[PDB]
Amino acid sequence: YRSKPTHGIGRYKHLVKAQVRPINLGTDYEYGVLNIHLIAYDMALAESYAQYVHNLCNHLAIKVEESYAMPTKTMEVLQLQEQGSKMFLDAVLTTHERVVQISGLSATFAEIFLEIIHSNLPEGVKLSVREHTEED
Amino acid sequence: DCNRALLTRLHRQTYARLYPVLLVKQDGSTIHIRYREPRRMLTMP
Amino acid sequence: VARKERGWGTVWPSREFWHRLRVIRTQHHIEALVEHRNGQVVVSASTREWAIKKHLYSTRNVVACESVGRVLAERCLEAGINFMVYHPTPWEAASDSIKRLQHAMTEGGVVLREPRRIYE
Amino acid sequence: RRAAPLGPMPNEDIDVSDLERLKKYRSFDRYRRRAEQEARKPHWWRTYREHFGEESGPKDRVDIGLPPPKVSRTQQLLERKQA
Amino acid sequence: SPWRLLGALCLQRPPLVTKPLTPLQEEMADLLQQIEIERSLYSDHELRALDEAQQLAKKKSDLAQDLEDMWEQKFLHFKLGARLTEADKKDDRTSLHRKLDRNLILLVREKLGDQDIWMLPQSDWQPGETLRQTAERTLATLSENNMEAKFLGNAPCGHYKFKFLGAKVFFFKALLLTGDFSQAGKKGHHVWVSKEELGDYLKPKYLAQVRRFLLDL
Amino acid sequence: IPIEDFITPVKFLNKERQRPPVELPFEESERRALLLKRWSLYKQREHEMERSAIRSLLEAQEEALQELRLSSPELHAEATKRDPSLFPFERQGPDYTPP
RNA sequence: AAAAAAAAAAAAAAAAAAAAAAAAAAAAAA
Repeated sequence: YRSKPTHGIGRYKHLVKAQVRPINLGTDYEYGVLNIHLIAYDMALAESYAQYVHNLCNHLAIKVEESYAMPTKTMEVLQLQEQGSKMFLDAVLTTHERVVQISGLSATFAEIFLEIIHSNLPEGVKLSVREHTEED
Repeated sequence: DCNRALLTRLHRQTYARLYPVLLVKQDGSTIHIRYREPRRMLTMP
Repeated sequence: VARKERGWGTVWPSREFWHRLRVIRTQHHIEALVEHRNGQVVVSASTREWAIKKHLYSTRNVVACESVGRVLAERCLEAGINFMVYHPTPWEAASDSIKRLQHAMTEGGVVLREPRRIYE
Repeated sequence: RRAAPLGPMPNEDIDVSDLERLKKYRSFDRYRRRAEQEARKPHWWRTYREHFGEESGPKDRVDIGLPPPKVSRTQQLLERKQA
Repeated sequence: SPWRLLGALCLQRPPLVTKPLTPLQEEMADLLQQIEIERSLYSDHELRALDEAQQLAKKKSDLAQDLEDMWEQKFLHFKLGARLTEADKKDDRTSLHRKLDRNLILLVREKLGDQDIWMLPQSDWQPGETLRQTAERTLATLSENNMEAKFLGNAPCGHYKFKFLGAKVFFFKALLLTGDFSQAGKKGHHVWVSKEELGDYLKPKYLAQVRRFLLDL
Repeated sequence: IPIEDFITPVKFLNKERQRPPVELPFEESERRALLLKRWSLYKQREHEMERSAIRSLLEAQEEALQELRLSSPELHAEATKRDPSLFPFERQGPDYTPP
């Protein structure tokens, strides 16, 4: 009640707000909107390392925005048969891809990050650093 | 640290039998693919 | 015949009771209390109390919740109070530690669900 | 006509600038706890406690006791630890 | 207060092939093997194995084995590259092909006019140059090799000062993609060394702290 | 234009009959449980040592960069910026048998 | 000037998060 010392006690909504550019200043240098593509043949492997990434970022205070799985790519591999000369034979594979997006960075946290990233890389796992623009 | 995230099972609720497979791409390198066919090995040309 | 506190009902939990079971579960220790609406805790069973602490193992366990339960139960009949109300949380009420808490109190001889008022 | 807050205003301490970087309680529970913590301090505004007869509030206790049993700290701490 | 400017570089070789497992990681491995193949739903191989194992008996009273044996022999017939290219030589600290499992680093041997220097490779950067430029330049020029190395940042790893004059040694990290080493028998002593050896070979207290920002793995 | 692979395929519907039994003695249960607890302890020490490792690393960063600014201001103008060389950073994980 | 009060209140292990192991050395090493 406006005239009281206590006005605004209940007031909250500034507290919860329920309602892109990299900033490069060359000194405090914020390079944001970064895309980590985790690509591998094994689902369990992919999901595991993805998990590890996401959690790592959660602990490092670096803020993750979007963690999502990109479309799987189905490979058909044709192998030469020696008996029939130009005769082909076949075997099937699948490539899985996960993505973890970080909204903020500084030079020192990149230097630091990449280290733990490729240090802790699993066997049969391939890694990618990119920028936010891609098309699904 | 290579063994960090290497230890897992597939967490989906309903799924096929997954069997360890050795996979040779064209390097001389080998990978472990967990794949439904019991076959010990497969190799790409 | 006394007065309960009817009311609130905007908020939680219902503060209508003479006596309430208040179970506070820390990552370390289970502490189950008996409360009066004056905010004063009447009879309490805590794991940090050397008495139970020294008799059994692994403070956080289901075993320990049951424990603290029976402890508070006998301590209840000692206090003489047979009645206190318990308001679990929906996700808590379903959990085991609290199921068997409630059994420890039931078999203690203590009733939850305070008897109704007289000419309320 | 606006008045001036007397002492602390409850939520003033946390920074509204950059809410994303502030930690949250994602738990109903944590909230409940911190809440009751705030329910147990002496606020400068009319409160439940004030009207509802906390029974004299703070009392300086006239204590006619049997003086406390004297035992040693570190001894019991160790013994317990070993047990 | 004159400052002496010396660039420097931490040269990181990628660990190539994975390490075998801790006994506990192995017990956990087998454990997850069991539990995973436990919740397993059928198999195409196991369907055609068990259904035919049961059906051939009822064509008897009134395949999977083929494939199993074919694959057994086809895997056994095959042979693989060895896991140790270091210890069969067991000698070379100077081979860039030495350690497959761990991360490796370059050291160099120099005896200068007034000094005896065991050198984690160092550079001299002129006041106009950027630390970056001299890092790379001195890298490609010093070792007489064609080196593809992807650096991480424009920011440095770690800094160690020696003040006589006063002077700075600035260490950067270069992540090695593919090196080509020309004149593999050149006299200048380049020691490609693991973490444990980076402990031993290092005299200085400036280089004793590079194993502090190193990746221990 | 999103399509996930998360759904459970139609191939897996009626073949459900293949894996009904699972049974453990108190022994397998006990073994696996011990193994689990121990594994928790282990992983915890692992995350801890990881954290102190990267932390100490970051302290090498602290001492370094602060030393660089205390020495040359031109050097904290140079190296505090992030270079274009980081954009398409790509790295491949290790394999089982070397080429 | 001694676990991330005289024993307590982040962390880790059942589509990605999110929500049923521990503690200065013999008042007088920043």
